[PDB]
Amino acid sequence: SLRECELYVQKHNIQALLKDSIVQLCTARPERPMAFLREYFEKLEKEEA
Amino acid sequence: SLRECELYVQKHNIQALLKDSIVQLCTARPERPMAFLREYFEKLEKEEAK
Amino acid sequence: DEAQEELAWKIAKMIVSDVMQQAQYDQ
Ligand SMILES: [Zn+2]
Ligand SMILES: [Zn+2]
Ligand SMILES: [Zn+2]
Ligand SMILES: [Zn+2]
Ligand SMILES: [Zn+2]
Repeated sequence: SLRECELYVQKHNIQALLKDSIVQLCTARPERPMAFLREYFEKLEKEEA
Repeated sequence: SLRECELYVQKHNIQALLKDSIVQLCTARPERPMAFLREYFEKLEKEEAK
Repeated sequence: DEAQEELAWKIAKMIVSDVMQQAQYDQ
């Protein structure tokens, strides 16, 4: 449902998480945004597990 | 700068990129959203490569 | 489904706002 999505987004701090990645994205301004975000989350992933 | 960031967001449809990533996130609601975002962008990087 | 996408847009525009704000605080 929609409510489960809103809830998930809040519970898992999704908004700040995404925002932080875009702020980095805006500093780098890469020619390859996808590759950058991939590398960005790969780094955060490695400290997730 | 702040204007360079605004420009970049517009020119590279970053807002729509976020929208799509959130749509995915809410469909999956992964145990581990970072791992999921990694794979999601990895997949999109591969599209934009070949 | 359209409910979802509508919500994703709202949230994405929220993030874009907070991003612009944080980008004024830094430079
Ligand atoms: Zn359900
Ligand atoms: Zn570009
Ligand atoms: Zn190049
Ligand atoms: Zn400059
Ligand atoms: Zn550009």
